[PDB]
Amino acid sequence: DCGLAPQCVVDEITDWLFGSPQGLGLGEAEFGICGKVRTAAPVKLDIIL
Amino acid sequence: CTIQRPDPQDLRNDIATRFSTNVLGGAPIIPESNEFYVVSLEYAMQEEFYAFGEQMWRERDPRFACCENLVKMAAERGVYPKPAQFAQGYVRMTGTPGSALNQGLRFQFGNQTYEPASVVPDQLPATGILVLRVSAVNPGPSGNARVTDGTLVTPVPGISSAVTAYGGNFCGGSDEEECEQFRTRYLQRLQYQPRFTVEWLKSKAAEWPCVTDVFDLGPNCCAVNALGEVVCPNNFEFYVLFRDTFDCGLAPQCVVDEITDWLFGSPQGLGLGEAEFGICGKVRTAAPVKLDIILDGLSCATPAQSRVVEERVTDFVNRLPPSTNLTIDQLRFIGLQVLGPSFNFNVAIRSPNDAVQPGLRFTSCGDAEIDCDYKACLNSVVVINNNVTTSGC
Amino acid sequence: CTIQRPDPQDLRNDIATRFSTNVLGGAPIIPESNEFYVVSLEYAMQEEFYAFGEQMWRERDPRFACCENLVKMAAERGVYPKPAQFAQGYVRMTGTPGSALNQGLRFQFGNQTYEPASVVPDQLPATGILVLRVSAVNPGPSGNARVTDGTLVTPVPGISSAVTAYGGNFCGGSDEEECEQFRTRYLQRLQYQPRFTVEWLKSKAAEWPCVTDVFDLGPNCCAVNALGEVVCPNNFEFYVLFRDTFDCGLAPQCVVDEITDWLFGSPQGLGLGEAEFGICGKVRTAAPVKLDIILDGLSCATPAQSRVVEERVTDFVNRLPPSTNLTIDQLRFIGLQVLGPSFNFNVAIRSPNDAVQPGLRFTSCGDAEIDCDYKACLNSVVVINNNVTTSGC
Amino acid sequence: MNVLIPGIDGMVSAGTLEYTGCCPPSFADVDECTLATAFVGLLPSGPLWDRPKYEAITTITEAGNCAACWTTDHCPTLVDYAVNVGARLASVIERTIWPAVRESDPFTAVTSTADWLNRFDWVNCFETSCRSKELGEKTPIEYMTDCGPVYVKITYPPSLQQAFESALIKSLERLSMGIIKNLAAINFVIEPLKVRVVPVDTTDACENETLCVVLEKTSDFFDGVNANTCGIPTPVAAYIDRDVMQLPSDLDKYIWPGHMAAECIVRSLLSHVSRFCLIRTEQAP
Repeated sequence: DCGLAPQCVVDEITDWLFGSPQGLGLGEAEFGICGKVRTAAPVKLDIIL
Repeated sequence: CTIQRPDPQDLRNDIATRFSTNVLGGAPIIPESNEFYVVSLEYAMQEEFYAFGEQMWRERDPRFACCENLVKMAAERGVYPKPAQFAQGYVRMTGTPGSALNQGLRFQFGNQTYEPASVVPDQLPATGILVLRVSAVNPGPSGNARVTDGTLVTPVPGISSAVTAYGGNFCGGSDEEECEQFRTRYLQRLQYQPRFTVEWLKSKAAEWPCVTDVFDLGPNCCAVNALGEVVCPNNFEFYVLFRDTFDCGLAPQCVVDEITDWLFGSPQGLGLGEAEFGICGKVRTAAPVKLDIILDGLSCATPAQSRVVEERVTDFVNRLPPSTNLTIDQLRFIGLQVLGPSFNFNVAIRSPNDAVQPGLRFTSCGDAEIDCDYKACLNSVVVINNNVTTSGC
Repeated sequence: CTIQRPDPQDLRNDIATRFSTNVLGGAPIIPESNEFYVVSLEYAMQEEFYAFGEQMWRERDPRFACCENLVKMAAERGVYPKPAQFAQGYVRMTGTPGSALNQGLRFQFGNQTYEPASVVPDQLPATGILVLRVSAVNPGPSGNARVTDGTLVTPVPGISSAVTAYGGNFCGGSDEEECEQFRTRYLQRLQYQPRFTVEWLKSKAAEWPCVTDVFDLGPNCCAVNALGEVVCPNNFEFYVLFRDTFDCGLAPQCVVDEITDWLFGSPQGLGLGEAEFGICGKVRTAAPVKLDIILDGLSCATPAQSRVVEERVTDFVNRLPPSTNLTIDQLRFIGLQVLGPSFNFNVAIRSPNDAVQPGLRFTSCGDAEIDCDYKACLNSVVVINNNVTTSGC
Repeated sequence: MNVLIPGIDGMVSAGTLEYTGCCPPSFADVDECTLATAFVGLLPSGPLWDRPKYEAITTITEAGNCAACWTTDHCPTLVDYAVNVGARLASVIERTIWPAVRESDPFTAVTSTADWLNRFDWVNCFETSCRSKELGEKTPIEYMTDCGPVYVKITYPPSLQQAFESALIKSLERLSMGIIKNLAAINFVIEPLKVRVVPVDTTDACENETLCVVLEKTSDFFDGVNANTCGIPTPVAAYIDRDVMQLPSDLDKYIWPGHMAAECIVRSLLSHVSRFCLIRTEQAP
């Protein structure tokens, strides 16, 4: 919904992209490259024209 | 696209039409008259123009460029023809402890002549043995050879005139490049962008003269990753083996310190070597741990099968990464694959003469637990039969 | 190599010396001249000569020879490849007596089609029941089946559509013999064979209908006297497995007793049966011990790996010979060889409902020690998936 | 043991290939007099064309333009028209194909350096009002006022800006090949800007925070660019006296554009490092 994924999916994406533990070059990202993919929670807005 | 050299006859038709319409009021171009020659000349000019255009625009393509138009346009981007390279190896000299050492040493190995590729200490070490990384004087593949005993060309007082090439492997020589092997390694380079990955370090450290395998750290190692007031890794360590050069494939610290000073640069941390700016590291060796493998129950197998299991065990143990337990399950399998699940085959690991070795423990299950900076080296594999059976009857 | 392959340099020196002594009258050769290139070619040609002779020796060696040449070689020594086989059995049909019958009878058993082997009688006998020797229509292992009821395809007036498989089994169905199996069966005939009669008896007992596998006496079935030395069996005994008819392939005693009577004779040792004179022995069977196998940690892998691991462990346990232990290390090796060496994967062998079974003992290490005349039997392979996957959730 | 020089991959060793001999004659060779007389050959032969083709003399006027030499016995024919069209061809080659081939390569561009800078999308760091504060407390080109700093667009002389953009384009094209981020490759990349990065520390500075590195000048002269087809690029000075250019007094005495561009490049390359430190020192020529 809205394209927002639960936290587990983006955690798996981070684990695939950076590795575990991050920064060791055990993933796609280069050595010494740390970070994190995030998600968001929805806020329902109604629009009236 | 849609803009290219016109057809010859098409080009002259266009030029004749333009000359007839803009000059002669529309009159035809009667052959063999002065207007015919003027039109032909012009054409000729236009076609020479288009030809020169196709010539130089070709002289700027790295695929079809000359050869000296390729040495530039590639020496401006930083890609040079690789010259004939010198071979390298390791020697070992002995003498009276404390003798004077020169810098212009030379070693005579058969027909070749070598010189120290590193700095020579001021005096011979107190132990009396000195290992050096030497390199050939003349380039080429002839520097690659297999000779073990060589002589010292310059007699130095108090040092034996008979040196031994460490392992008899002088590796590293090659020949130069041609204008066709430089095309590749040039534009095939253009389609590349190095990235500094763990594969990059693992493939860069394998260049050092005569390194056979590089392994990461072991599962028996803590392995600190943050060398400073930093937030995420800037440290990287590994393990090199010289399998066919040094005993059990382990080199002394004097060798690996040179690789550490070359790869990560010295001072270490400012990217003065091949490694990226701000990445400290170290290339560490290990120490041997002799192990005696007792294969109990092989004699009752076909001699070919016993030979195969021995040649597989001797090779599996030699190639074991440093600081990794030699477990019994990994050995039993080497037997369960060729002998089948209907055969009896127990394996045991023991210390030679049941002596104690630093960094060698035995688990509850019989596996040999090894600490960092220690590597299981094979002493002897033995076949024995104590459980009676009906195989031989 | 098999011929000699002399040192290259020596060969080229000899070629050049011959060319100089004959053509140039004893003078050496100008490098990079017509004669130099002529000498180099000859050399290349003689190198190819050596190679061709070597391979002409190889093409008459049972182990390395093309299949066609292999079959032609083996036909000279009495070994011929095995052709494809059709399944076989008996069908019992019923109906009103006196009805008409034709040769176009075809029966539908399960998914397969079968036809009369012998000549069908003209009329249904007065008893009202006909028993017919019947073979499958398609050759191979598909024709083999274990069925009891079948239908008639082509309907015949006065004959009920329901027919019975007289015996309940359709043996014999086998496929063509490959080239590598034929090679390894031919090469087993020329080589020096100790205890030749044992392999002969096994290869003969393999021809009994529905005998799937033939095994020797397992390891858990040796014997020792009071003094403490192994005793060698004076008879010839082995096991057999009917893997597509009975449960686990274990047959009741009457069948293997008949096989013994057919193979050795009655009384045994007189040459009345298949074996030679003075050859006693006994064909045996086993009792099943039911075992459950539990695979933990398999939900972390991709579905393909899980499916293939379960298939391989089922196959391994089903094909385990009688009188042989089902150790945890073997199942764990089966799982390791698929999942990788750094995967968490634990297997457990249990008894159904934790009940005690005759001839089954669980050693401390976790194995399933199985006594003589018994055989492991896969009750069920269960995988415990506690929702653990690669990314939480 | 083979000397070793620099490359986008580190410190590689170099060599020389053998002179093949082929190599089409390039722009330098094409000459008016040399092909104006060559175009006389396209004419037919006969008693009408033989003597005019023999007496065709060619000379150079003031502005090149290899013309014919109408001595006071000339015989107007078509041969001199052929001289005309040949010299034309030479002129139109040197005016249309020599540029547009000199301009297609970032290492030879002369008059289109601005288009090249727009291709590489080079944006300056010191010229935006919202620069990062780690770029210094007050950059060389920003003067001071109550409302903090204020930047002053600089209008360099045409020749100096030409050479500076040429150097920047060479360096950007080298960097476009994805160097490894050590000090040798970075120095090779920013070499055309005549500057080098040198660390300040000597003892191994792993633990040591603030891995400071200073920039040092390699020369006070940009290698210029030769619009001609044979010669040597005219080197230009790479600095500016502030008082000469009549700039606000708060700026530095001498302003080096290459230093600022190289600072931008090296700060962009080593941004992921969490403890970096470039220190800028005023260098007087």
